[PDB]
Amino acid sequence: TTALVCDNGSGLVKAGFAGDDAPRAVFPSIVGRPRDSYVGDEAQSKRGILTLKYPIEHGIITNWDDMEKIWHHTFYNELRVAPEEHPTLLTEAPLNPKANREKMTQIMFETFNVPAMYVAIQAVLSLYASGRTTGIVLDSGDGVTHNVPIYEGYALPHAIMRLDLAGRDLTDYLMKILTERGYSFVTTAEREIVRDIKEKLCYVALDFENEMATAASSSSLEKSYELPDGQVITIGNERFRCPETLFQPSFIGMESAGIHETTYNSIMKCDIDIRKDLYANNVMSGGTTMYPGIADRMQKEITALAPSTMKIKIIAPPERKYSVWIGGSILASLSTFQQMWITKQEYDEAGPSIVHRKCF
Ligand SMILES: Nc1ncnc2c1ncn2[C@@H]1O[C@H](COP(=O)(O)OP(=O)(O)OP(=O)(O)O)[C@@H](O)[C@H]1O
Ligand SMILES: [Ca+2]
Repeated sequence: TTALVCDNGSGLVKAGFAGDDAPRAVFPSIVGRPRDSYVGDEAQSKRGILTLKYPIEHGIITNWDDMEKIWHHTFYNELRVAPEEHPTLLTEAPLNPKANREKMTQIMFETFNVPAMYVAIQAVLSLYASGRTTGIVLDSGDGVTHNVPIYEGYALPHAIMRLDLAGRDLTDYLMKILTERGYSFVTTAEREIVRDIKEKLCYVALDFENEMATAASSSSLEKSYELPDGQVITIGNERFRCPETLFQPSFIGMESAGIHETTYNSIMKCDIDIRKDLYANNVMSGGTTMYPGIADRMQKEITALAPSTMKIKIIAPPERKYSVWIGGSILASLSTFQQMWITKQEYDEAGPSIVHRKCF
């Protein structure tokens, strides 16, 4: 019997089979009901006649009925499996409450009748995907950014940092600044294009000011882009200005500190002991960390932030968009992991609190 790895995100569901090198299903974490309900991409196209909702906010599940619907659709329509024949690894946000996590367990067992499940912290899986059990994870997704410092495979809860700004915000901002340029991107259809420009053409500048200086001088940083109506459009300084929001959340009117600073502050909240280890083990995770240049930029910013003698390293795996899912695939496939599943039997005996004595 194969295991299913199912990574729930604010914006995207990543789901598939343990042992695969990537998720078979990737789709909007969206439920739509009329103004008898619809999931993912169907929900989006039919948004004119539905109330679209997000069951996961900032990585935390907040609407249980819609989450149930998401999972149903995942098992039955996306992966086309019988959930009662498959151990299921689910993933969770950092600092997910005990009540939440227990509720996930109950639903799997009572609603979906799985024979076994597990719940693993997403940052741990990412860090595990990179062959590490110690380090600090920057997980930037669609709806939230976390810094998660992990030591010997255990996340340090007092040092976790949250920044309420990620992918969907960068998309909205890119819409906004392209519209300043002279285009118009206001409509949902137009949001999807901006999303595609963003993932294709954006990048983090090594020195921000210096980049504006180059961009206000020549075409050397401009790129063309062809639209779905056939129109070609020039995009210039908007390429590095959009992802710069990650370092300067004040660009979208946010008081919060940037990702370099939140990373730094996270490490600062840890033992001197292990602070040295975290610095040489910054691992970047999630769709929003995909920008070219992101590695070097973070590299630089931590260097100027941290003691001058300190050795610092940033790890950006090519596949880090699904590296949480991948970590799950490796984990759920291991010889030794097989003893860690919470079986339906163990659940009937213990109840949902059993879920907490995990290692991941
Ligand atoms: N090449 C890319 N460059 C920049 N952003 C990207 C790229 N590919 C995907 N993204 C963005 O990453 C986000 C989705 O990533 P991910 O699945 O890691 O987040 P999530 O798990 O859905 O949300 P969260 O982690 O906040 O709950 C989307 O906003 C998407 O636009
Ligand atoms: Ca995520």
